[PDB]
Amino acid sequence: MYTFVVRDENSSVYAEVSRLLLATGQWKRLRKDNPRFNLMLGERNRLPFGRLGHEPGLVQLVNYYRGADKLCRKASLVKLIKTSPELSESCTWFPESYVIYPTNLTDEREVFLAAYNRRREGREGNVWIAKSSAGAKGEGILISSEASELLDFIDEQGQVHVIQKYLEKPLLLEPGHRKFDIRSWVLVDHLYNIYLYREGVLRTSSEPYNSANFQDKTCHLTNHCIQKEYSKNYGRYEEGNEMFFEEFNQYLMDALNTTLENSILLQIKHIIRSCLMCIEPAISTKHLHYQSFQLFGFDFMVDEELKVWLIEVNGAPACAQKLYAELCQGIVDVAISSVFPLAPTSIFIKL
Amino acid sequence: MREIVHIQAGQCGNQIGAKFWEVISDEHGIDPTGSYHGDSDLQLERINVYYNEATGNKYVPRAILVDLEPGTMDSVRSGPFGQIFRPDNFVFGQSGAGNNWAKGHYTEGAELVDSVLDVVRKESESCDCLQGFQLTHSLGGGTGSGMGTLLISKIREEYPDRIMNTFSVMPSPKVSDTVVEPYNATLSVHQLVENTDETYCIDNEALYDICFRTLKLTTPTYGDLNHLVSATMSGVTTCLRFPGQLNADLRKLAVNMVPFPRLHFFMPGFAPLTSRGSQQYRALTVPELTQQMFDSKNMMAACDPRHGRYLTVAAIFRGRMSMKEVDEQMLNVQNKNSSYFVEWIPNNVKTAVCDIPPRGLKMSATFIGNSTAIQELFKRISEQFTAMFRRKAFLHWYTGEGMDEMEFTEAESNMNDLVSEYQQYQDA
Amino acid sequence: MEVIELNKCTSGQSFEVILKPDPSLEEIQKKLEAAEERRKYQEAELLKHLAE
Amino acid sequence: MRECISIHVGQAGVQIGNACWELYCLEHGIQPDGQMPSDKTIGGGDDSFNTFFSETGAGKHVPRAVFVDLEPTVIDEVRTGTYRQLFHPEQLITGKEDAANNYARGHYTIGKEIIDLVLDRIRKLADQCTGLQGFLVFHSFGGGTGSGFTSLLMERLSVDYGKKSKLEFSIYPAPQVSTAVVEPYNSILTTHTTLEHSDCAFMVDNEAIYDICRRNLDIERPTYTNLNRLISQIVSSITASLRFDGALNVDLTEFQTNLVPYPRIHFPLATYAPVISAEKAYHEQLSVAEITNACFEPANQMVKCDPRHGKYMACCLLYRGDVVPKDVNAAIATIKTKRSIQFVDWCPTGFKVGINYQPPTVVPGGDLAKVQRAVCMLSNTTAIAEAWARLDHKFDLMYAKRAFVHWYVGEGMEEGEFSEAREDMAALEKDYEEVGV
Ligand SMILES: C=C1C[C@H](C)C[C@@H]2CC=C[C@@H](C/C=C\C(=O)O[C@H]([C@@H](O)/C=C/[C@@H]3CC(C)=CCO3)C[C@@H]3O[C@H]3[C@@H](O)C1)O2
Ligand SMILES: C/C(=C\c1csc(C)n1)[C@@H]1C[C@@H]2O[C@@H]2CCC[C@H](C)[C@H](O)[C@@H](C)C(=O)C(C)(C)[C@@H](O)CC(=O)O1
Ligand SMILES: Nc1nc2c(ncn2[C@@H]2O[C@H](COP(=O)(O)OP(=O)(O)OP(=O)(O)O)[C@@H](O)[C@H]2O)c(=O)[nH]1
Ligand SMILES: Nc1ncnc2c1ncn2[C@@H]1O[C@H](COP(=O)(O)OP(=O)(O)CP(=O)(O)O)[C@@H](O)[C@H]1O
Ligand SMILES: Nc1nc2c(ncn2[C@@H]2O[C@H](COP(=O)(O)OP(=O)(O)O)[C@@H](O)[C@H]2O)c(=O)[nH]1
Ligand SMILES: [Ca+2]
Ligand SMILES: [Ca+2]
Ligand SMILES: [Mg+2]
Ligand SMILES: [Mg+2]
Ligand SMILES: [Mg+2]
Ligand SMILES: [Mg+2]
Repeated sequence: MYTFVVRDENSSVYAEVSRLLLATGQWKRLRKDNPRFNLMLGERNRLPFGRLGHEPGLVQLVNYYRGADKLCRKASLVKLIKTSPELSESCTWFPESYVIYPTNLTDEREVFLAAYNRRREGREGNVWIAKSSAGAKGEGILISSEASELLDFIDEQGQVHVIQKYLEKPLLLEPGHRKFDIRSWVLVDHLYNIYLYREGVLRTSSEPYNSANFQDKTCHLTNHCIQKEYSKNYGRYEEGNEMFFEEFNQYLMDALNTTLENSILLQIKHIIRSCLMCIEPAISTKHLHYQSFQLFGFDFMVDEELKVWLIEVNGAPACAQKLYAELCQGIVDVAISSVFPLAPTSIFIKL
Repeated sequence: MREIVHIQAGQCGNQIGAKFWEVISDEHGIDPTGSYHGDSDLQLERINVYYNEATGNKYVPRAILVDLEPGTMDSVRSGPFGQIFRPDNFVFGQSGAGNNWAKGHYTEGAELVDSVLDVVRKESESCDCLQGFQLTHSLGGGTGSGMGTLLISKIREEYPDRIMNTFSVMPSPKVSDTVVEPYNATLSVHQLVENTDETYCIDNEALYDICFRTLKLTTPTYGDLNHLVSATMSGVTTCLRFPGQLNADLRKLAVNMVPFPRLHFFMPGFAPLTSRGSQQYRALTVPELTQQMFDSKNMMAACDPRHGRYLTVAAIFRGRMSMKEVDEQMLNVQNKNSSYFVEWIPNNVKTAVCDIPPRGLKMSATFIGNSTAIQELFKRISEQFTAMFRRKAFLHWYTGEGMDEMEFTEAESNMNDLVSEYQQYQDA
Repeated sequence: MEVIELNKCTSGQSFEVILKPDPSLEEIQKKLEAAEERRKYQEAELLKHLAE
Repeated sequence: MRECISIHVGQAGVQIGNACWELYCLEHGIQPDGQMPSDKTIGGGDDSFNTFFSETGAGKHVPRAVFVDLEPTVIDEVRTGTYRQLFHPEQLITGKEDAANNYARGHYTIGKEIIDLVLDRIRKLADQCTGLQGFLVFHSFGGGTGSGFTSLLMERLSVDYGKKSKLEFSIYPAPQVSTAVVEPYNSILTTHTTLEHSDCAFMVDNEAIYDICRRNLDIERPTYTNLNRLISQIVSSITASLRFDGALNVDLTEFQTNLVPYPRIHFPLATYAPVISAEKAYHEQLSVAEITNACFEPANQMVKCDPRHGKYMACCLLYRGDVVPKDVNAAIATIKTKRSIQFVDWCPTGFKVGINYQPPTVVPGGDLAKVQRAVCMLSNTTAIAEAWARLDHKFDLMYAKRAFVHWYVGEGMEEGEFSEAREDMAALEKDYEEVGV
């Protein structure tokens, strides 16, 4: 009888995982501060990794990778891409980004201005977007074509921000003339196998894309939280502004004569592999006294030439309501039971 | 050589004490003559903990025998090992104590107590470095109960910095001599709470049930009950008697076992216990020792451990087996039932292994637990106490020796306070 | 990478490689004595209580 | 030549001390009677080995060592052991009754009675020294003598010998081999009281040594004897620079200079390779690159932690056997591309390297196979704070209910010392964090 504890009550995914583990009739939940556990579904912040792997007679497993935050925080991700030889400044799937510390606090202000001026003089599209990790849902974002308003927005705040070239020519779903972003769920187990969940979700805008107004952030921001509030067309084309893969694929076939696998997924798999392989030496628990796994949420943008772009990586992602059952069961099957066995058509794609 | 001085008092104390010396003498290769005959040097390494070497070349138990009448002790002298004890260490009166705590504590006992202390002092002076004392007695009668606690009080005054340890037999109506046993036990428990470091609670109720249920003995005797006690006593004192890393002396055991000074009342357990007769020939697997040892059925305090939580546990395994297997099984028990071990005392279960097994067995396990479920014992006794005390029944036996009602009221308050203290830490 | 301060002898070699750039006696005595006094006082209380 | 005096306190300290001196004798060709044939300067010398052994006109080579324990059974083993002739009675100090796993008993109650005698015996050895360098103190964290008496000794050594350096080898508490529930109390009490007085301390977690013994020596359930022979190798590789001709870590002051910029953060992490079972029929012989790489595998560390998630303040490589600098430099470059190694901004990314040509000596009939080359890495990394965090947390659980506290107060310690000591550790945990960021 395997034991486990729960230290994140606000986790949508793992509560389902918890419920599932009990139903096995071979997993027993313990009080959250009891250290004789096989499995830890730990807290998001300041998880005591240092206290794992020192309980004799217990193989211990946690649901986070110590170090994975380098990929999952905005500033760190940019830094990681610029300074890693295998990703490099010349990386073709990540938007030109710059790290900007507010003046009331190294920094890349003058490097950003240097490229911004090159674009202005060269008649090239010069819209940028500012954001950070402190962006509580829909707020903390400014889209502009003027560097003055961008840098001034960042100074008014107190935390580190990033400036990222805003892709001005997204792929637009018809009917609607509307923006979208793709969410992929990736599970990395204790052996560092990288499993991509079969199902993704397109989180779509319900308002036609309008390049003449970067002020009204409803047709520009795909965040579900924003759509369910400020958009008056929320749910017109698809339920909850969520298009799944069967439909999106059918659409690409009908409208563009291409498949989801060929035009987009290949690039997604390539990016997921590149990111995770890069930090593998930093975070692998292959010879550690405890073992990690983690579920990530990769966010992608597609442009009008069918090129995929990495937006951000999430370390504690939720699922889409209709997909919770399947994915959570998968986490159990491949992440947990692999280490702790209970007594064909995988839902994952092994990258 | 860290010496322990042994005292047995009253009928129950002397009978159980005599059996203990029989069992451990055999284990150490000492015959009724006091002359050694053993194959292994391990036997003689820490013999001086319990035995004196008075002359070439016999070993004499550092044991003092105490009673207010001569019968049981006379019988001890007749017994197989009677000649082994030092004749001067027999200290007896003639009156008896009439199953009366007050007679043992205040009247008859007071007359004889200095005589006992003279012998105790005589033994103690001859100690290169004295650890402390262990007392065997019941709480149900008068001599072991009333005079026993009196001795402990006097001993503490004379040696305030030694460890005081006792094996105390609690009464139960299932094995009962008289109705005043709850009065005597309640008065005694209060003395123990104040003045002992370690008390092993041997419940006659548990001993009986283990005989009735597990051993399939329809009519158990005191002899059957005492065989359980001598087996357990041999097991709990293994660490003191043989070379070892853990709980190797009284103070170290107390430091590991006792997180709060008043809560020092332990439930012992033994394994294996097997009904005759077919099954006895097969040796037991290490997993089997472990599982029986933590079994409530194997507990000798008649409390259900599942009703409370363990503060501390000490286990002992003898003899020839795998430490690797011993560690694995021990870790299994805690890992599978971790709710039953307080989380605020990390790693509260310590395990020892000794090579030499008990006589008649290939291997065995002794359990000593500081559980909060021990409160069930004191509760049971508190109930029986107040049932009579409400109506002041049988009190005249006590008031007649000079005690008054207040002392009874105080004793009952203190034991109810003791029960409350246990409840506190079961909830924490 | 740079090597420096190389020192050789019959027994062996050593070098550097750079990749990039109180209580007084009286106080102690006082503390030990203070602990001893506290021990004495607890025992006196014990014997006092025992005398009762 | 400057002398070093070794002091071994408590069971762990004395038993480990015994293992090291056995090894020191094998390494230097000193016989159990203490005669060293190869030493042509009879009756005296100022060779490098003399820093650890003095000499008698009779030709005997005598460890500059003091063994202290509150109970006499462990030191009696020394007195009566294979190497009994080496030591003399004034070197060995025992008591009648021990500290009972109680820091306060070892520090206050029993320590007060025996401290003056210990200093006197140490003084006798120091009087024998032309240029005393300082002390190496071997002890456990968890025992009452090891924690309590050692802390008192350290305070008084700072007083009688203010200029001198003091190094520590401390056994960190581990339940697989642990003898007491209150070791966390004792560890924190001793760490608080000893922080000011120690210049450099090498922690060895019994958990790590235990697992290495199980994993690489294939011992089902290791004893203290298995544990100590492994520990003594690490100690020997650390002290080899003091006992042999060389230019690195030649004196005790060099340890602090090379491994401890920040005085409070004076606990370097030790990693050792390779550990190979003698019972193994044949083993391939690891290269310089392989053993050096193994220095960055957590499984080879004396304390389990993840240096990938901390920062280095200093790194030091001590090789023994067939090693040349070019192989070392090559290996470091390869490791540097693969492994993750971050230094603090205020320190250079670099390694100080020491090489001794004599391969590691092994005890005959031990569990350790002879190998042609080996390395011990000393690195001052913030990751070792993980060990403090574990200790402090266990301390916190028990202390919140005040479990076991009365045993300490009963010896004369005040409750305030507990919180005072825990506060110090909280500060120490912060110091590592600030440096570690
Ligand atoms: C075999 C088991 C259950 C599992 C398989 C054994 C598991 C592994 C090792 C030891 C046992 C615990 C030991 C004895 C035991 O459980 O006995 C029970 C009964 O006495 C209740 C004991 C509990 C156990 C513990 C650990 C704390 C509280 O008391 C009595 C149990 O019916 C006996 C038997 O079924 C026990 O737990
Ligand atoms: C021999 C025993 C167990 C055993 C040995 S091998 C096996 C599979 N079980 C234990 C011995 C333990 O020391 C305790 C002895 C208790 C004696 C009994 C109370 C009683 O006196 C005795 C006559 C018996 O009841 C049995 C003979 C059945 C006794 O062997 C039961 C028992 O488990 O003793
Ligand atoms: N590695 C190793 N650890 C030991 C050894 N002996 C004891 N220990 C560890 O040290 C701690 C026990 O402290 P000891 O050194 O035995 O106790 P002490 O210092 O003699 O103190 P007292 O017994 O209280 O007088 C436990 O954590 C043991 O695991 C040993 O020989 N080798
Ligand atoms: N460079 C860019 N070009 C075009 N659109 C962009 C963009 N960067 C962000 N966006 C849009 O803005 C939205 C903001 O999402 P972003 O990844 O910036 O923050 P976030 O809400 O996803 C934080 P987290 O995923 O950690 O919870 C995205 O959904 C995307 O549609
Ligand atoms: N287990 C056990 N209990 C006993 C024995 N003799 C008496 N008792 C119990 O001890 C209590 C009687 O006290 P006892 O010791 O005989 O009286 P004392 O001589 O005045 O101390 C009752 O609870 C009896 O059940 C014995 O040999 N074994
Ligand atoms: Ca009379
Ligand atoms: Ca010489
Ligand atoms: Mg998002
Ligand atoms: Mg009687
Ligand atoms: Mg009777
Ligand atoms: Mg000791």
